[PDB]
Amino acid sequence: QSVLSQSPAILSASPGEKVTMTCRARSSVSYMHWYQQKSGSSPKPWIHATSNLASGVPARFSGSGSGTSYSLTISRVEAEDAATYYCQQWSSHPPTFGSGTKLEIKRADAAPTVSIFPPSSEQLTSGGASVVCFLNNFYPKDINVKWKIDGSERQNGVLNSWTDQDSKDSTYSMSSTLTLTKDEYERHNSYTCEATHKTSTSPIVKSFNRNEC
Amino acid sequence: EVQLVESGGGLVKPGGSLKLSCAASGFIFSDYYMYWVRQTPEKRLEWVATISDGNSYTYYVDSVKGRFTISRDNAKNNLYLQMSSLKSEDTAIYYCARDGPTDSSGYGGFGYWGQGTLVTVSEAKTTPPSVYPLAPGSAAQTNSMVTLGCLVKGYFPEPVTVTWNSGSLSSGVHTFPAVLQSDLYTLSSSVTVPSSPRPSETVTCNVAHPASSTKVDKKIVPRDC
Amino acid sequence: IFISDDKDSLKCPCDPEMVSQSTCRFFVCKCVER
Repeated sequence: QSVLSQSPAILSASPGEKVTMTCRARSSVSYMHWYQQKSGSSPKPWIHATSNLASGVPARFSGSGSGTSYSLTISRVEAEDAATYYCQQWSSHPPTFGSGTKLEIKRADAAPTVSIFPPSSEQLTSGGASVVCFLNNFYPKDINVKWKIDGSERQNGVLNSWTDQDSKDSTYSMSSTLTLTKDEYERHNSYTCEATHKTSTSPIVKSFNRNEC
Repeated sequence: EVQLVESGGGLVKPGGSLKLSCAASGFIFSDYYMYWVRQTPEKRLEWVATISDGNSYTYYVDSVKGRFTISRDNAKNNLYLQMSSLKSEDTAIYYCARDGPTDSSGYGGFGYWGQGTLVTVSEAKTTPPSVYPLAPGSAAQTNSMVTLGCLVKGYFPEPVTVTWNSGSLSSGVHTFPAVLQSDLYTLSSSVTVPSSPRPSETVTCNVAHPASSTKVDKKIVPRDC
Repeated sequence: IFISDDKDSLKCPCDPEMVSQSTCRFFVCKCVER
């Protein structure tokens, strides 16, 4: 029925700028709804009936449109605005949601605090052997990270996780895990993380050796 | 203040069934419609169904009709989604929700949402987590402040709850999103603290996996040899 | 019928808008089923 598409998908702004995000419809509709959402929690109503501010919501926000053209706009974006935003109509049944635009916030480059940890005595205990690197509060989101055993030989069998732009730093942050057998963890001395981020011109590196305290 | 407390989500084999239930308080339950709305794991938002008030006319989304039944017990301020014949694309976060407050309502908008309840539909056997604590090897000593973690590894299905010193520590915690592997999830979580608090004070990561009820506290102890 | 005084008589897919002033109620449906 009244399928909504939202533009763009990912909009990027530095704190200070106005940004506008738009929501088209297959046909007429007399009212649009906007909800703001951030990870871990469920959509919060942001804008009610095309253009009322759901109580709580900063007067830097605004909405309008009509017919098949609607949008939401921020006068001057902040950092606590990094979030996904969604449009929603119920002029015509059923009701539909747009696939939602995601604001990300620009900031000066910041460089990863990287820290590594060896598998744990327990883990070892049980036959698993897992190594982990934390890479924390960087920008921009473009990092990548290489796993090096003994003599820098690369490996796969690895798992990566990122957070969302922190709402206060405007940073990003990321966890990497290597998972091999206990044997194979024992049978090789030295362990290394290689993280290659805009800020250093050569791979940031943490590492340790397997006969250690 | 309004509140809408969803529950009884969880895991279920393809074809099975489940009865989600949402607890409403803070208002006159029977002066409002209720709605179930869900969010697929690709973050797509679908309205699923609407039960009226007074007379109780129920309306469904197509892809779902005569498998789910919405309902209300007005006598217990309570909303239900009976789900039969489950397909895997029904896997999602289910939100019960209702129109807004007076001046900001009556428009087809969803003015208060429950907190979500996770529905998983799959063949895979529900396994509990393994919590290991990540503590430093050699040096990586006084940067003035240090970084520890729990590695929450092994489990199915989502969700879990990692928490540090039982919520006393939130300042400078990063919790990474689960990553699915072969039918099983891992999760990691770091905390930063001033090297005076450690090991001199004590740091514990409290993870809960309600689907097996695990509730474990890993104390992060300095490393022995 | 798209407005009424008995809310229920409205058989609206979403919650009808209440339009009350001083003494004066009326309810109006804003959601249309084609």
